[PDB]
Amino acid sequence: QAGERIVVNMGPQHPSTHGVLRLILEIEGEIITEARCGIGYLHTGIEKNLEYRNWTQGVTFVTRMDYLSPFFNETAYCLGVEKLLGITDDIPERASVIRVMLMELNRISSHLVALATGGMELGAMSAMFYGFREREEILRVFESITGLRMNHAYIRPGGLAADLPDDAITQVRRLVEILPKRLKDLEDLLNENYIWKARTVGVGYLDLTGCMALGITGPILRSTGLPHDLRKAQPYCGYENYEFDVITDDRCDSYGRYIIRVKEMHESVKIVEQCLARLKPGPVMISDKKLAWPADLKLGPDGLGNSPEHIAKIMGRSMEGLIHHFKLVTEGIRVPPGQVYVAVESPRGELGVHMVSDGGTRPYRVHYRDPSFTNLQAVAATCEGGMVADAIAAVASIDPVMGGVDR
Amino acid sequence: HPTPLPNPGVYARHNSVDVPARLPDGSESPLSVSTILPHR
Amino acid sequence: APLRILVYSDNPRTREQVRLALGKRIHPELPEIEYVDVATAPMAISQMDAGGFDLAILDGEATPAGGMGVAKQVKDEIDDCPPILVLTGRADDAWLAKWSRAEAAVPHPIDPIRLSDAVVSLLR
Amino acid sequence: LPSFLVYVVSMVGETNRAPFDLPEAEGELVGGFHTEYSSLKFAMFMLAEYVNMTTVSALATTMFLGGWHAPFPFNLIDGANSGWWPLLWFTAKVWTFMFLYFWLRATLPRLRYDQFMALGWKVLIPVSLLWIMVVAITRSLRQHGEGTWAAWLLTAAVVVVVALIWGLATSLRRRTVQPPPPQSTGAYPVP
Amino acid sequence: KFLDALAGFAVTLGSMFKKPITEGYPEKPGPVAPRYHGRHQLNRYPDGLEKCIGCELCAWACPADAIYVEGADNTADERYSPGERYGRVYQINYLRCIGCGLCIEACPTRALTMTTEYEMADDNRADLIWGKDKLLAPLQEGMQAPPHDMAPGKTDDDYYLGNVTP
Amino acid sequence: GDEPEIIAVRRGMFGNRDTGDTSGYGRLVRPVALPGSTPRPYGGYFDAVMDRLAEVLGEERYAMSIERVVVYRDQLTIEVSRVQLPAVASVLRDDPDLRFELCLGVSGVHYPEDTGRELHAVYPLMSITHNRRIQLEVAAPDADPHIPSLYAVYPTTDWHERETYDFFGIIFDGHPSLTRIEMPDDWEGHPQRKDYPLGGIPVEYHGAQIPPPDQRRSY
Amino acid sequence: GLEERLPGGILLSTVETVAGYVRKGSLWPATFGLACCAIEMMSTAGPRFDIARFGMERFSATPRQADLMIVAGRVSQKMAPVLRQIYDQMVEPKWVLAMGVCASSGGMFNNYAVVQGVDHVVPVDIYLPGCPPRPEMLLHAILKLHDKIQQMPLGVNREEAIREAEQAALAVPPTIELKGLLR
Ligand SMILES: CC(C)=CCC/C(C)=C/CC/C(C)=C/CC/C(C)=C/CC/C(C)=C\CC/C(C)=C/CC/C(C)=C/CC/C(C)=C\CC/C(C)=C/CC1=C(C)C(=O)c2ccccc2C1=O
Ligand code: SF4
Ligand code: SF4
Ligand code: SF4
Repeated sequence: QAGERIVVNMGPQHPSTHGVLRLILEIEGEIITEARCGIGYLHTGIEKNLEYRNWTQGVTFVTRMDYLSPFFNETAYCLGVEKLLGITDDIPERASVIRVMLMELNRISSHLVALATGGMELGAMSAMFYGFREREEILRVFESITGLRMNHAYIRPGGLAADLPDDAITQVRRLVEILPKRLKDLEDLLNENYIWKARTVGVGYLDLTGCMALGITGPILRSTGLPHDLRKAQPYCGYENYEFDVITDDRCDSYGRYIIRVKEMHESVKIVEQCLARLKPGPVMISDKKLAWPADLKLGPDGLGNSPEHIAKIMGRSMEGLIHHFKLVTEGIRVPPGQVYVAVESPRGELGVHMVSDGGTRPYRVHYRDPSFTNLQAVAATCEGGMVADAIAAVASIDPVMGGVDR
Repeated sequence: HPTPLPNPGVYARHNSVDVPARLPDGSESPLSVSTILPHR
Repeated sequence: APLRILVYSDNPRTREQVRLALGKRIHPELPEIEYVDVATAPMAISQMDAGGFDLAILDGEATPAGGMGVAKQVKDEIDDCPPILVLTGRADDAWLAKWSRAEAAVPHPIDPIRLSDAVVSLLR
Repeated sequence: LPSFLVYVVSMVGETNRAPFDLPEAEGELVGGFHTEYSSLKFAMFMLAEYVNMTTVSALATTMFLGGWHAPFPFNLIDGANSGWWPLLWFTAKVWTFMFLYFWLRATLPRLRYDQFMALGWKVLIPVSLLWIMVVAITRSLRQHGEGTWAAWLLTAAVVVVVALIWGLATSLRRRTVQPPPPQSTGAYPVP
Repeated sequence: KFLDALAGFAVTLGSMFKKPITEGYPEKPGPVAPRYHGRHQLNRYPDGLEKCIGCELCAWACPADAIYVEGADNTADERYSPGERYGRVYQINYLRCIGCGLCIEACPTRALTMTTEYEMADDNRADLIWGKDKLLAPLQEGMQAPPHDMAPGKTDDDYYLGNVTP
Repeated sequence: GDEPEIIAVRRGMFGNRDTGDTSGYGRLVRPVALPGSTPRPYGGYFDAVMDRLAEVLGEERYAMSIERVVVYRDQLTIEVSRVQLPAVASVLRDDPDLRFELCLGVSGVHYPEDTGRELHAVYPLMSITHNRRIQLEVAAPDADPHIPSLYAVYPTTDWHERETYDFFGIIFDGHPSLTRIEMPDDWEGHPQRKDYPLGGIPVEYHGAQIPPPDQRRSY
Repeated sequence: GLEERLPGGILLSTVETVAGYVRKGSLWPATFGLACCAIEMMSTAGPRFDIARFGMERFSATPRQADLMIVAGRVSQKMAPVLRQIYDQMVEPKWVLAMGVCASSGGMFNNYAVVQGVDHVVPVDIYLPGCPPRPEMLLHAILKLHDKIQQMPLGVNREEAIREAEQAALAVPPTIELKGLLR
């Protein structure tokens, strides 16, 4: 009875809990008996704060929600906006290809962070540094393309905030060349490592029925063997034209999820190769000037700014151009009223976005069904009955990014 | 079953695990506080 | 004896506003009020450590260290700590004011009569 | 060699160093035992751990690596084992063990302490005990002139051990697989 | 061979003979991307006139309300930019700025740009509210003081078309 | 009724929320209507879904349960009637022809200007076997924000239903414990409601401050 | 501590200099990431940079050992009590680095849910812009904190410095009153 069970907080401030996740564990000595989950220590009001900003501005908010998967959040938001506008069929091919390339490089980055944080949680200290060497390789490309390392606002309703810098394609080709090797270097630390496998094989087991019941998606679901990926079922942003394998496992446990992530990195590298293969020059923004983001950023001796050609156009020549720049920048497009639920295959699962427009220039509602929030329903299933050290491995395997959980 | 049992409540001045959570009507949820704890 | 009130804020105007709401003698049925003004958390803490204060008013919006944090600190660190009143810069900050354990909380902008009544309630 | 391996593993354990840094296990218990300690008291815990590292590595050198005798490349050099040079060789060997420690930290996760204890009692203890028996018999035979009989035994014994340990590793356990059944929650169809 | 499980060792040993990759900041800072969203900068035309016309479009677009702009009239006795308006007050609260870059895309004169300079931190909440005089780009060679008449014969249109010189 | 739901009624041109900055432009009256019920031949599998649903439910039960069917941007919304939600959800999950195993969550959305239908809970459901997806929508009044919880049918909803309550006050009756999940238990109000103020503070500047976005003008 | 009770002569000065040197060179952070900025903090510890270079490799997991708090994220309302508890549970001397716009002033999320600056709950030593601040900016802020630590008084000098800082602070007009060319 009581007297032999302690109640402890894995607490917000704990190396394995990402600082803002609270696992309340009832432990019989050191076996997890019950695992209550406390959330909202990172709640930020984004879903409400959005409502007081225009479209194409809420992007800056949504990329902050699931900060490891910024491009996925932004793509979900902008796809929702386009679906509401009915512009999904008019987006340029190049914007879609860049979107796939960036989402997949982001998948590599997010899985690298997941593996790094898990490995350091399970004592694999060098996992952090090797995963972050690989991640920095990708973050340099992100910095070049967008000018930011995280929380990019690069993907915008109807296209992108700008086109790739001339050197970007070569940077991504270099990524496609080296990521296999650096990822192999990381894998040498963990993949077959006896202590790593012992630490995650059979740990955090969750049945396919459990995944369905809790609504789990992403690597956790696919570790049950089910090849469910929103990129193949319910394609979006042109994944229909990319050849890639839905990664799945049969272990149904932490190690299965880890291997799924490691292989999803390779599948992302393959999709990135395909993206570079089918990346033809063209516009990155819808040609309908009534909605297109009017700014044309270009570098100069005085830093990144509007391209002087655009300044000349809107300040010396084009009155309609000036009005469109002014209104699309300040008020922003106004979306037709209506609702739409659009989902993407975030690295952590089915990242859904419920978007409601009241005909205005500000969103009426933007609710993120972040996969991490639902995955954290699995802490009870994957921790209860196991060892606390095994509960750490399970929680790491879920790869919860608390920004998306609390939004 | 209660997917992951409900967390103990968080209040100003009280966030410990022994704190029971508040149901919409204002009552204290028995499930939020573990079975072994002596209420609060 | 005169009552000493520690008014903490790095905004001089908030300190002047607090000193205006509370005259030299609030509620003439009460003793005279002495004001020691502090604009830094370390000084506020040291003055509290000196003790002998009947009330401390901590601007919840103090820039380098908020009055709510100082309130929680002073209640955790000074035995027989005097009652704390907090000025909150936001209505939603009330919850934190509850967490700061200050006996009362007065939202900005300082309402003179509300602040005087709160103080009289604390100093009575 | 078997005794050396068992001792080194039990050593890395004794000092609480990775992959057996279990009492701390910053990834699980925040700071483990030295949570709630700060300043020179925590510093003393860590200094004690590092001095234990030094002591056990010095013992390893003393009783498996000739202690302070110069390594082979300087074994033939005159006076390499005299004067103060033995101090240099001892420190060199101790620091090779220190390097082994650091290398272990940088390339292994940490076991769960139950897994480590199962290692100790299912691998280390049986192996050390059977090695003690084998070595005793080997020395007795060599002292009784049996000669080859010992070599046939020694080499065979480890050959057997290297098998049965792998038996407890892959060939008989810890390399199996299973399935499971679904519940009433309308689960999907696994392709 | 059981060797694969030990591959990690081969990794770590190997890396301790390849050179470290750390950027040598601050003695040898790393190369930030040319497109990086560094500190906003207020620029000038070659004759020195401030590009900013105080339209507040940059501040309009800022999701964080991190820009405060007050416009004021250019006049012959005191002219800061070509045209009728200029940004008399221009503050950026860098403890609210999220570096998004929407301001830049908003600006219609390219007065606002983003440099690659990024070093910024202060002990005061108020020291990170950077004013116009902290942001204005350095008065390059050939430029004159901001308070002066337009280049002779030139007019605001001549400025926006890029048809100006020292 | 087949008339659409008006969540807001814009007055005047240019999206002015009040009198307006230019005279003579405020006389327009533009109701903000969400899409009305789709006529009948719902695109793609939608008919195949709904027909099947109409088969598994009776004509009377189907008519009493499904208030509206709205296809918009190739997305099917079933505006289900309150009270009947658990039955419809059970039919969807269990029926082999529907078999929507995966409920992806619950999202509250507040329409203060929609009389008697202020709070809408949206349930995205997906059928992996059939590779389909739809969205149930249950409308509840503000004065009676009670909705039947789907916990027995979709355990995944437990946290979502909690967050939605915390953020909107939608009381999912029958939920094991509707405790606030995101906000503190002692928190007052439901932030995602429009009636709840944004609760921001002015941004400071040398000699000035910018009030939060909810105070300043908008269109 | 006795080290601060030394006479205000050369002994106390040299002790202050050495203690400031040591505390700036061994400024162990607490393992207390919150959000985006936590990821950038890990990236700073990552090999492309090396926070360990500055004697800061040991992200202390226990608050007791941690001498520095990189808030590095957005402090929600529900987190302010926990963040304050962690701060109070570090042992002095301790400094706090408000990494990012969220930590320093609330950043873009000017909302009910966010505290609008950890300054509300804990004293802030240094404010760091960025969203997230890139690792080079974090290292810059940490070096500025090193400079602040080295020039740190002790004992009677500490009291004199507190008095001087208090007197100076009482005079600065508030930011809202620094109306410049603002009409
Ligand atoms: C003329 C002439 C030649 C004169 C010589 C006189 C002289 C110099 C004397 C030598 C003999 C001495 C020193 C006598 C003086 C008296 C004496 C011994 C006083 C001791 C006082 C005392 C108890 C403490 C004060 C400091 C001190 C000098 C103590 C002994 C030395 C040491 C190193 C002790 C504690 C420090 C220690 C071992 C650990 C600190 C804690 C940690 C965690 C260390 C650093 C660290 C570790 C270890 C990680 O594991 C790690 C892993 C991953 C990333 C980062 C880290 C990390 O940062
Ligand atoms: S910086 Fe550009 S957008 Fe901002 S006020 Fe000046 S001209 Fe207008
Ligand atoms: S970078 Fe973004 S947040 Fe910062 S001032 Fe420019 S627009 Fe505003
Ligand atoms: S300041 Fe920006 S980058 Fe840092 S945690 Fe907040 S949103 Fe993320």
